[PDB]
Formats: sequence, structure tokens, C-alpha cells
Amino acid sequence: TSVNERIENKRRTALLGGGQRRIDAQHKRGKLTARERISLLLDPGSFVESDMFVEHRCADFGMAADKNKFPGDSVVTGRGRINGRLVYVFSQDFTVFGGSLSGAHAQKICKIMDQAITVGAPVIGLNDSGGARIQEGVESLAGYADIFLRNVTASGVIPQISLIMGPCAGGAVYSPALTDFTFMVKDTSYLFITGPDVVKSVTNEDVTQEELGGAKTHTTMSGVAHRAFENDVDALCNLRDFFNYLPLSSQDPAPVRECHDPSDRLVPELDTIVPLESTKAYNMVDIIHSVVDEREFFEIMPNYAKNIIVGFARMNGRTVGIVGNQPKVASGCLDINSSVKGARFVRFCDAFNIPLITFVDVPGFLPGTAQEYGGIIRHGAKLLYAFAEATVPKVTVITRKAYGGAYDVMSSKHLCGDTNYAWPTAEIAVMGAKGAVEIIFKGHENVEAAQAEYIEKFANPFPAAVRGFVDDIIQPSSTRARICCDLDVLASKKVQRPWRKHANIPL
Amino acid sequence: GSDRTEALKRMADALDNYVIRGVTHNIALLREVIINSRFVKGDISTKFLSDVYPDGFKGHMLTKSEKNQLLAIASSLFVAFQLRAQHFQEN
Ligand SMILES: *C(=O)CCCC[C@@H]1SC[C@@H]2NC(=O)N[C@@H]21
Repeated sequence: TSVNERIENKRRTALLGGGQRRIDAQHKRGKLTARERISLLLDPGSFVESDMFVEHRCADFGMAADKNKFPGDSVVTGRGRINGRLVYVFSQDFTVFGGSLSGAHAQKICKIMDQAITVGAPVIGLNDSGGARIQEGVESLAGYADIFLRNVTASGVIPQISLIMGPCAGGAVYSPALTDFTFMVKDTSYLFITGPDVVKSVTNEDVTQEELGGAKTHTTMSGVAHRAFENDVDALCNLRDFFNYLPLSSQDPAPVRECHDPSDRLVPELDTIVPLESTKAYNMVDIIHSVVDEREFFEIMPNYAKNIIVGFARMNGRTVGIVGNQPKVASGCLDINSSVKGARFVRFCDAFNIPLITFVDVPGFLPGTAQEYGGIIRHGAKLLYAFAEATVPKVTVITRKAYGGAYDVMSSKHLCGDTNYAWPTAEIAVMGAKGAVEIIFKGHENVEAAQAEYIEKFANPFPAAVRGFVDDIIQPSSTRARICCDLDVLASKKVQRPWRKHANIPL
Repeated sequence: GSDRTEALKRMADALDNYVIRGVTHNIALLREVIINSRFVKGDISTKFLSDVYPDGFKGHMLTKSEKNQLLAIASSLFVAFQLRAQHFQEN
């Protein structure tokens, strides 16, 4: 056998992976293989695979046998482009040793992370594993340590996107916790530290795989996964479109893309969304959809902390992040869960120079022992900090209510905001007229007259505007045009801040 | 219009350029009835719709040439979005 023949056989084996019968199982299971997934993700013909001939060096427990020598060692790594833009990817291959992590496995992933940091290119990981490769022992633990170090170092330098498309257990579960966004695939992906076998052995509780770490749990109740997609093909199609929003590095401005939607059009549909009756809820999403370019909005965690809306959109071609209250759910009140989702989203957009638009309608905080015992004070400070720290353009629109300390938490002008607009129905106060009059006028005669006088003077947007809290009071139909104008002039804004070794968010 | 065919053709055009979104509307029914061969000829009785749609309204039925035009439009529009996605400011 010649050298060239050996090489050709090594290429064909790396392409097959764990063997055709294991591929057949993956397809029976409704899953794509690691190499098929890359072909869908990246532009045709743009993918360049690295280190395809790397094999493990473990010789213990029979691992020195030729029957265990799978070139590629369970990961596909390399670089490519999505719509002409450079991206680094890796995808874990479940057909070779179960997708378990070896020393060399982690290495290959680390090397492309080092290039991505060096050139300033994003990294997308497609995760699917069973955990560490116990046959090597502590080399897989060193593998995890090296990946974790890169994931932390890359934070704020390049965006890191993780899509989980299968099981995930052991140390693998912490890389999505270090990246910026985590997505899952409904009823196909799992994310858990230990399996149901350990849970039942430790505590006398019964649980199945879908209940312990299923995609529905992590997108609806734990707040870990940002969005689950129906299947592998739809998940990668939406991932490509999501990719188009983000810059390649934090040194880059928010991407600007060709846009046909005139920036100066009016939106008459906004003038009557907000009811005059204070106890009538409305859907904030109707406002978000009508303002954003071509009515396209990418919603993050649609099923978790529904009282606050966060997501991506484009206005006049430029990527922006949108945060707003949802009065339809829990009167639009802040709670622990909403503060966690908000702070994380805001922090990402600030780090990568993506402007923020805030739609405020918040009557206060959710009362009760469930929130007080949960540390609502500690968690609420997370959203206040996330806005106060921001140095990217911030445009706030107040649609109806902003009572109490929630006014400042939801990116008020006094946290170094750029512009703040009020709609005619906006009301800014420490509390509603009923509470304020009962406290201010206590024991006096003709309280009912005092109630009428207070409402006429303070139950509107004027006592705040005349003080400099609001820059203008605008007709809702003009909101989009007003925001577009601010975005196109604040984009070159820089501010100074004292030197710090690093930030100290309340956590 | 000046004649029966001009008024009907102009009506067909107005219905396709008439944007209603947010509710369910009945434009599909209006657009098909006015182009029905019995309506253009005039063989209309007060029970016209009950004999044309004996099993309910189903929607406009496409012929061979119309399906090819719809597929060509849908495919070209799909690509038009894919090409717009590639036009970035110069970095
Ligand atoms: C009735 O008296 C209950 C009042 C609750 C109104 C809302 S709920 C959360 C905010 N906190 C508060 O004191 N008022 C607001």
C-alpha cells in the first residue's frame, strides 16, 4: 500500500465517522449527523475542515487497538462563512464513542477558539455529548478546563452562540452557561448534570428524561434556554437568520444592512393601542412589530418571564435590541424572573455596540413573600445595573405607567440615557393618585376635593416633563421616525468612564 | 367604467391592491365570484352562490399556467430575500 492510498482511506473513514449502522440509528432517531448539520449551517462550499487526521493518544484499556482509532476523534471543527461573513464552528459527533469528550477532542475545539479570538470572528457550537470519556480519566477534565478558559476569555470579544441538538451531561453543560445565547431543539435535546438514575438513587422522587432536562423545561421554567425550535433543519435555518443580526467582534459597529422600509413613515396604528382605562391591559407586541423594519422581530424566551419582552430587530438597517414591559401578564410588574432575563440581554447588546430601545409600562414590583424570600431586592438590582452601566445609545419610550422605583430601573433618563419620549397617556409618579392622596391628606376634611385636585394636576405626563425627565411628548404615530432619527445620530457617540479592573454587578 | 368588461376588470384590480390585515376578510370570495363565467355572462339567480358552492367556499382553484406563475413568483421572491441578506455595509 502506497502513502497516497493510505491517505485516501483515512479521508473516507473520517467522513464516515462511527460507521454506517450508527448513522442509521441517528437518522431513525430523527437527527442529522454532525457533518450534515454543518453543510446546512454554512454557505455552500465555504467550509474548511481542520485537523481531520487527529487521533487520540490514549493507549490504556485497549484504546491502543486499531478498532478504536477513529480519525476526527468525535468532533467536526473548521471555519466558513454565512452570507459571506466569516464564522468558526464546531459540531460534536455522537457516532464516535458516544460524542464523549477526550483530551484531543477539547484541543481541536480550543484551537479554533484561539483563531476566532485572534482574527475577531464569532464561534457557533452545535453540542451533543454524553459527557467525559472515562477511559482517559483526568485528561478529559483538563479538556473541560481549557474550553472553559477560552469561553471566559472570549466574552465581550466575540459573540458565542450555542445550539444544543441532543443530550448533554457532565461538565459539557457549563459551556452554554458561558456563551451568550443558548438554543435547543424541542423533544430532541436535553440539558442536565446527572441523569434520572442518579436523581432516584439520591432522593426518593420519580422523574423521566423529558422532565429532568427537556427543552420545554429550560425554555419555560428554569430560564436557561433562550428558544427551542421544532427540529434540526428548522433550528439551523433560524440560526442562520439570527446570525445575520450580530457583529463579528466587539470592535465592530452593529451591522447595517440594505433596507427598503422608509425610515420616515408614520404608524397611525399606534395611536389607539393604549387604552384610556387604567385597568385594561394591552399587548405590547403590537407596538414592537409596527415600529421595527418590515415588521420582523426576533423574540427571545417567548415562554419564560412573559411579563417582559426582549429581542432583536432592525431599524433603518441597523441591528437594535428591544426591551419592554408586557402589561398583558401580571399587569406588567417586575419580578425575579423578568429581572434576570432583562439584565442578561441588555449586557450582551451593550458589549457589542447594539443600541437599546426600551418600551416602559411598569406599575411597580410583584408583591408577596414568594418574591421577598426569593431575593427580589438582589435580583431587581441586576436590571438597574445592566442599564446604568451601558454606554451604547439608549432610547426610551414610556407608553402608560411608570410608578415607583421601577421608573428608574426601566432605563430612565437619569441613568445616562440619550432620549426619552412620552406618549400622551404616560404617567410618571411615586405611586398612583389613590395611595398618594390618602397618605398626603390624612385626617383632613373634604378629602374627595383633594383627590380631584391631585388627579387633575399629577395624573398625566406633565409634572415629569416640566422637570426635564422627558424630552418631548409625542404622538404615537411618529414614534418610529423619531427613534430612527436618534439612532442615526447617536451611533458615533462615545462617553468616558473611570478606570476599573472589572465590573462588580450585584449578582 | 365605460362598459361591463372595464368595470369588472378594474374591480378585480382593486381587490388585489386592497390591503386588509389584522382580521379575516372575504376578499377571496369577492375576487372569485366577479370572474365566474356565469357572472360575466350574467346567468345569475338569487341562489347563485348556493349552486356554485354546494359544499361551501373552498378558494380559488389554480390552473396549469397559474400554478407555474405562482411557483415562479414564490421562488423568485424567496431568492430576492436571500440576496438582500448578503448586502452589508463595507467593514
Ligand atoms: C391592591 O391594593 C394591590 C395593589 C397592587 C398594585 C401593583 S401590584 C405591584 C405594585 N406594587 C404595589 O404596591 N402596587 C403595584
